Amino acid sequence: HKPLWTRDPKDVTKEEYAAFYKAISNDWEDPAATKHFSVEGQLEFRSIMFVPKRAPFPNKKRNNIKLYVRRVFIMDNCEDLCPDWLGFVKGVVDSEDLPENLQQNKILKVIRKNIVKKCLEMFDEVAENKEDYKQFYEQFGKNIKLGIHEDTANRKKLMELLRFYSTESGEEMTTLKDYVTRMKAGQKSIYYITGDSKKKLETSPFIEQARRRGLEVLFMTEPIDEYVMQQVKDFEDKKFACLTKEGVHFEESEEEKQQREEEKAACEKLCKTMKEVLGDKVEKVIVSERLSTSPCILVTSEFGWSAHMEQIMRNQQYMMSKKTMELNPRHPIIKELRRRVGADNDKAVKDLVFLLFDTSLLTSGFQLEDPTGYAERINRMIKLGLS
Amino acid sequence: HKPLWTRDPKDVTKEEYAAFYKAISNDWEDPAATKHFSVEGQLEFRSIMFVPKRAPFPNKKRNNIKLYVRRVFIMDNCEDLCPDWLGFVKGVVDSEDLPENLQQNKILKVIRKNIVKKCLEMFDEVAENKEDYKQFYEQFGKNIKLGIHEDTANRKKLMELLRFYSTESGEEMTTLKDYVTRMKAGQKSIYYITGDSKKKLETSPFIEQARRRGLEVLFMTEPIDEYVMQQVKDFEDKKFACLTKEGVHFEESEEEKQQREEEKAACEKLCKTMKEVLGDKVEKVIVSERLSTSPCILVTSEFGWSAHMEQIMRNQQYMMSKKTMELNPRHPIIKELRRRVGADNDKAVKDLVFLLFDTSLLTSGFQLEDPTGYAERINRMIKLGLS
Amino acid sequence: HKPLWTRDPKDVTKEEYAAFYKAISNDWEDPAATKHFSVEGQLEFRSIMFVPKRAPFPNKKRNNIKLYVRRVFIMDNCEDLCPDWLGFVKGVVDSEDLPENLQQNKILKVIRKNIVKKCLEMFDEVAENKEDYKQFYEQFGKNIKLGIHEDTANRKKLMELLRFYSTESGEEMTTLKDYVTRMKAGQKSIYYITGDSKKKLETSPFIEQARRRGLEVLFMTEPIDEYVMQQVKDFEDKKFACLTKEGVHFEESEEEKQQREEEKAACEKLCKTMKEVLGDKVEKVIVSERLSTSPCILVTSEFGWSAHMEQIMRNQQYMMSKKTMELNPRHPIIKELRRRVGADNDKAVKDLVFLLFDTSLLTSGFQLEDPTGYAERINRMIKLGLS
Amino acid sequence: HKPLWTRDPKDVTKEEYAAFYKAISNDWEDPAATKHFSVEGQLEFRSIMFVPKRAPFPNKKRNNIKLYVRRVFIMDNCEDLCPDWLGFVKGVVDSEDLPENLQQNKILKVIRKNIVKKCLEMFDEVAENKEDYKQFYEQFGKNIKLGIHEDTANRKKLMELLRFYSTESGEEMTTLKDYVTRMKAGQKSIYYITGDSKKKLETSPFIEQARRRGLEVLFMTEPIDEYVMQQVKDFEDKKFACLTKEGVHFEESEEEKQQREEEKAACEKLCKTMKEVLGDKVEKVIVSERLSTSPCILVTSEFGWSAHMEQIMRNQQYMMSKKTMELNPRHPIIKELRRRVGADNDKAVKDLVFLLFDTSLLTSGFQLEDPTGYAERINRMIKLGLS
Amino acid sequence: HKPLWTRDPKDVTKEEYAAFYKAISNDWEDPAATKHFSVEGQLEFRSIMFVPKRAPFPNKKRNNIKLYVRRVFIMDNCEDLCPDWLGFVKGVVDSEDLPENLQQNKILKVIRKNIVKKCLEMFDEVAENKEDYKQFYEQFGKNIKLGIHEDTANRKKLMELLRFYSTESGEEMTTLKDYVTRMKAGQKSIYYITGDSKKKLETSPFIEQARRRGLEVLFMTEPIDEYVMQQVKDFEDKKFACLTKEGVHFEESEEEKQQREEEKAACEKLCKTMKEVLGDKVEKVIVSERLSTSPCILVTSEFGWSAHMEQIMRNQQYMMSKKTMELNPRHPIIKELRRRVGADNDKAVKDLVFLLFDTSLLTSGFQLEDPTGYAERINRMIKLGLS
Repeated sequence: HKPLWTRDPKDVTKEEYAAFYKAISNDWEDPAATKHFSVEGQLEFRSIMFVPKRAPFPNKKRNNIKLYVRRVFIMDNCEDLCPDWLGFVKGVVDSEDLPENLQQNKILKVIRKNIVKKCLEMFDEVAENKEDYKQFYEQFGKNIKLGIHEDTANRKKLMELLRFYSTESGEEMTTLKDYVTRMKAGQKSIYYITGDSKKKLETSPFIEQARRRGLEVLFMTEPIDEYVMQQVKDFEDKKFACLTKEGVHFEESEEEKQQREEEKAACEKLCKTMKEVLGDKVEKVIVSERLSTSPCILVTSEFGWSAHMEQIMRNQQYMMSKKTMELNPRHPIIKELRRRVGADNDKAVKDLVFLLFDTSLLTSGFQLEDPTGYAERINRMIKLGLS
Repeated sequence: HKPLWTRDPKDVTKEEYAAFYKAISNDWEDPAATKHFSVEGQLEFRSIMFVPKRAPFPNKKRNNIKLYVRRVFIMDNCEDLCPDWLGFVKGVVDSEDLPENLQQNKILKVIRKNIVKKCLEMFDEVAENKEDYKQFYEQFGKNIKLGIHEDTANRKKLMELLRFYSTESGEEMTTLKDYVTRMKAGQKSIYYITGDSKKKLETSPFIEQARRRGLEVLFMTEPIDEYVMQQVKDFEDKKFACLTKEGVHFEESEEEKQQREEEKAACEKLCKTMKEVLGDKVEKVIVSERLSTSPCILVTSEFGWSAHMEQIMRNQQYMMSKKTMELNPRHPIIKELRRRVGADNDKAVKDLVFLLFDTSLLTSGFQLEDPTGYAERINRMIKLGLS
Repeated sequence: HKPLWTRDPKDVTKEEYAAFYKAISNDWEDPAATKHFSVEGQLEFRSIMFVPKRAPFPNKKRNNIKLYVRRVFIMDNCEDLCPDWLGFVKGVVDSEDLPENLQQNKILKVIRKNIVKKCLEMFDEVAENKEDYKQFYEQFGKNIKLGIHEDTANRKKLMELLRFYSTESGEEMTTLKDYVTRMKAGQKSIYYITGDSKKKLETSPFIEQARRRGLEVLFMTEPIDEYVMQQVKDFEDKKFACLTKEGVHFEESEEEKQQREEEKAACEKLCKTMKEVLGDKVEKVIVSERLSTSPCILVTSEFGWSAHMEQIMRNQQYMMSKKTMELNPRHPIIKELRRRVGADNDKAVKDLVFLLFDTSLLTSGFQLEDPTGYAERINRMIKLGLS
Repeated sequence: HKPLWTRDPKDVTKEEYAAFYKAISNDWEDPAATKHFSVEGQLEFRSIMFVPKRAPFPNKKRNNIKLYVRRVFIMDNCEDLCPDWLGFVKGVVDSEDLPENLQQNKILKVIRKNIVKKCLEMFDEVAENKEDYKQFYEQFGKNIKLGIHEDTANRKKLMELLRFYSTESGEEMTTLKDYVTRMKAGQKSIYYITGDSKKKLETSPFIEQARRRGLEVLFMTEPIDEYVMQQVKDFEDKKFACLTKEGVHFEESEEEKQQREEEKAACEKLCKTMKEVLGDKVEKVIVSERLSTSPCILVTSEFGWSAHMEQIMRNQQYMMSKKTMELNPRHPIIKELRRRVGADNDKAVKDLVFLLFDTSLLTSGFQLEDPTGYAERINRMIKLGLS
Repeated sequence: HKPLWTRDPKDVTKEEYAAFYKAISNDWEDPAATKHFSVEGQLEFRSIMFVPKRAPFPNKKRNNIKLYVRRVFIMDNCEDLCPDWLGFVKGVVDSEDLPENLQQNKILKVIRKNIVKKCLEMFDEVAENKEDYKQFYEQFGKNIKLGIHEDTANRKKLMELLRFYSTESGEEMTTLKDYVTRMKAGQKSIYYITGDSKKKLETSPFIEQARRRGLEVLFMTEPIDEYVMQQVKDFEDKKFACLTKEGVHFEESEEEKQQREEEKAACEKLCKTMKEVLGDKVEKVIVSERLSTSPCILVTSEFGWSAHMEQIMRNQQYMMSKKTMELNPRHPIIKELRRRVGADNDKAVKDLVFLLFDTSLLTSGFQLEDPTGYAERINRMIKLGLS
């Protein structure tokens, strides 16, 4: 009898792989996936890598990979074998030629490179089955995203393992490749928004005009998505564009251009009034091109933290964005304010402006610092309606 | 030269205590407080305990207390010396008679008892100076509260170390003893509410009628306060009463009783309508006795999780309370709804009810699951006012 | 394939339980007993607990119980799962809802409570078979007794697991329940004595009059029994009474009362002489009611350490009892001394008194500090007999 | 500034040594003794060794000696530096030429050899002051004795560090050298006995005839003395002779020889009777040459465990000795038995024999298995005397 | 089911031994050899020891042997069970009577003694098969040699496990016993040389005259052989003699004696000249008796480091030998120099002497410090030949 990793992978049964996985870990479930491989040439080694069904839980070095040299056990703690983001993989390495400090490092690097390559290969194998991938990605999506934040070397492969709900995907997640395949002729950006939940993101005001124009928007639901989007600027030559931020332009018709410029001018006074009324609470007030059904939204700066990122941070300094209010120039409420300002009906305008602002915090993904102050405006607004 | 703990405490200087504290810990600051004591009689030992200026940060046993027997070092890991909630204290114990398993346990218990006693004594010494206590309590308030949750033996002493802002304390915290001293003649309960911040709690709708009646309310701002209030039912013979919960009654005049009963009946139809309109979203709708200026609030059940507790949990099962809506029968909005229901003006009532409900979530300390749905009602309500 | 603990216990074979026990411990023997259970409701978890056939052997936390959350391994070191006295149990816990510090503690407590409950259930199952219990109790009797010394919550169940030889049990141990069933009509106390061995205890002078009266006496042979008897005052409403101590009275007839009082008075002079002769070596000399065949014994104080406890301590301060000498007023030797004192034949009385004292140390469970001094009296006593 | 060990020892003050001792250990007392030395030639190193005032308290290697190579810290765990019995010494080693496995071992051995040499030198320095040695030896006597049990290389030096009370030393301990100086002309053996305490040993029956003859006897009071006396047969060419064992002869006159032989024959019948009466309880009964004042003793075999050793073992197989009874042929009791046997007055002889036997257990350093059986004989013996 | 070690060894299958070996180690290969034994008498224990197929790889104690007492696991770290040189053996010990410090040490020693005995027995069993031994010895030859360097107690058995190529063994290794069997009538020494490789040693100049005389020479190829030969002076009463050192004499005929003495005198002038020419580079120049075909060699001192040992050390002080040049008095080159010196053709002699010296460094197992200086002499020597 001989170690399992030294056998021909076509001769090992699923049950043998499973029992060996259990022997080398604390898991009592069968592994979700297995990759048994060998590397020949400059370096020679053999290896079995496993993906568990479930994601695993200071002074402790990571011990997911047992190290053997020429079939002799060395240690279970060799961190250099495997990057932190792959820490969930359990396996063995048996190296024929590990041996003074730098020769060893070169060998460890080459081994790491190949382990990553083969793990990526394995995840791509899992992805052939939709249901299996769904379950892998629920457990290890965070890990792939971590890999993107640091393993610039495998960017494309890692990016292709990502999944996201979108405005076009329905009750299933889509891939970035398929998002790109569905892109319209002159579409330059891949649009996304971040937030707490799909339910909330799918009724988001930020995507109103994108929907009408046929621009698919990706929903990014995970705290980590925020950091990934800081490091990653594009994919298959298309830029990411966040629809909760300044700096996002839709592709416009020459006719559309003029329509927007004409609407901008008509709202200049209203914009300036709302700014003056709101003081330091916003950086500015401008005419939106993102809204259809909503009167206004609060948008974050191009380079700073988003609303969603901000509240992840408050819950858990010079990076948090000032807010920009954007107005729907076609919305009835906005139209009425423009006229009441055009004739400034001045008292009521203030109340209305703060009410729109405070409500925009709620819809734009911010918390209200002062809910009873806000309640007071709601109550006054209701009193009006009632009599 | 001899160990510092074996000297007469009246002969040791602050600088000697400080250098010894630094030698036995990783802190490079002077300790905030020092307690050097000895126990005689059944057991004999000597000890120096220190409180640090700042609160300290799986397989590791706690090592805040070095153990010596007859001046000989034994271990730094003897957990039995000191309960977990005192883990922040650094010190030494030198026992003359530690020695087979049970004789040792008895001795360890008696030593623990005395360490707790003397640490409590020390905190009470720190409390003589307001500014020093302010700083101790900011760091170790959590620890005292933890002690209350488990050290039933020292309840009173621990309870007397607590501090809270209240409706009467101003920009300073008060004690429970002083709260009790300020209590009105027939006052039975110690009133409190929990929440995110003092700023928010001081404008809370839950305390409107308590203020008018001269009932002081304590503001409890810390996640842990929630658990303390589960274990602790009273203090100096007065019950705690949470003003965000059902089951709280103010002491009433016979005249006040009748006034409330008469107001209850007049709102029965409105209450039943609002229930029918709201369906499963509330357990019931009733007439409040807590409100003065606000139209309504959402209150939690007597035995279940509070609003504040709930959102600590969502962020971090059969314990989360159903909500009860309470109405201010004297509030203009409520009066108008009563009449519009008394004559049911039926369409608009629904909108108004959900609007009041959703706003109550905001003021009663809950999150909105659906902010764009809520925005839609706000917008419709505004449209009414504008025309 | 799935973890064994997640299967229906009625479907797992003894061999499966055995192999799993071996996989999670260092034992290569089958477990003596197995308890596979689940808890539903507030908390949900599943668990397998094992009792080994043999009792197992500073910086090391106890690792008898592996912890899993939702089938994912967490740690093997979670001490909160299981009290120290159950440290011999090997098992796994798989919790569906372990998750910030206090919510976790509550869950850990509830889990501990249930583990203790189910282990106690298991020991009670083992007890259905006499031979199996005999073997369990030989290994883990010390553990049950430790549990009694600290787990006040499970007093009755733990007390019912105890076994002791008694004056009525023969070559088998009895239970406390059966002792109580055999108690005479007006019997108030459960009588016991402690000592080195059954052989020695069954010929003990302390039980002479108890035997004649039909009062069963329990023999307590283990060092730990001493501590258990300090904490535990009674069982099924009957007090424990130590027959090696002062403070023990048999239930007497009105006729028996008078007989004892009359015998007391007749021995007052002898008692006072023996005291005067013995000086500080005893607290007092009194007439016994415990003796039948022996002339005298040494008895320990009601609240202090017993003879047996004392010698456990010397071998391994203000707790060790002064001795009280009790005399058999009907014994020939005592009768002769009473007359020789009544007429004080004064020289020989001294020798006789110390001889009785030193011999009483031997029979009452004390060591002789001065065996050659004692030999000298024996030799002088022999010389008399020989001529 | 430079490491203290690299300074000239004549230039370092007691206070510098003390502070450095405290820095490298957990002791807060000044060291009792200091040895700062260097080795030159084949190997070069420097070292400071300390003896603490008090004796210090599985996976942990011993860390009493810090290791430096060329002033660079290596480890504190190098066990090879210092034998286990010197584990109480705290110090540093700074080696100029530690560097593949065997060259290092040679160097470690030579270093160990020199450390032992210099520690032995230091203990011999402490011994110049009687009071200081008294205190060292109370703490570390066990260590020197351990060294003798294994460090055959330093036998003489270690043997000269030993101290013992003796029949001639008074309230002070003596040395082996001085014992040898006091030996009589033709004295071949160094006599000793072992036991619980000096008080008991000084009234021991085993030494009665040794006292009269002017043979000094050493009192060995410590459990470890038993093992030392197993390994060590002699000192300065004189054998050790245990006076509690068979195989010990005093030097006799030709006249003394005949006297003993004549007494042997006269007691042959008594000896054989006592054997027959005692059965398996003794190996034999013989005439003693050790007794003067006592009638008899129990002696242990030449090669087996002594009485004292036996009871150390029972408290904590084929090594425990059968007992031999030796009789004082000149003792009145023995004389009377000889005559009563010479005429066998047969009933009473049995009682007397067992009484002498059981009493001999007490004086010869054994426990009584059956104290109430023994009490019964005492009582019967007393009854005789009383009438 | 019961632990494997408690079964009768004749009843356990190879597969059971293999699976148990894998369970207790990190090896996934079957063990190379197994020894399952028990010891009865004074001590009682049972044990299984394994030899792995391959040799295994600071704060870590050695854990090759699991310790059980009465079937209960104690620790895997008990170093006292097994000497460091046997550290490669994996096994279990189950002791019936391990239990205060010294009784335990005695038991541990006796256990160690028996483990070594049985491991030695096992290696001797492996040696029955040539191919199996070849493979064992390639892995663990270093270990046996380490054992010889320290386990003086098992010298003969360990020495018999050694294997070496020799001038007579061919492509196979021989044993020391067989070397001794092949020794000539009056042969006193066992001859050896050390060096880098068999290939190099078999063409060594040091063995030229030994071959002609029929004296077998052992080739010692391993760094450790150097240390073994320092500690071990002989085997089956024959001394080891190193042929690279001074102090080695062949057994000579009376006729051979005279022949050598006559050749010595004739070369005295040449020897003295070469010394004068070479200065401090050699200790002396003498006539060799070891050479046949070579003109000269460099030999090391009797007590110091050899050439091979020296270069092990340089690569990895007062121990490194000065060199002695020995000349072949019958070699043509030496003859010509003798005549050119006899007539001193003085210029060329110097060049020739250094050339012979530098070349001798190469053949005698030393490195050249100055290869371009040496190249210059080679070039000048070539220039002569070419013209």
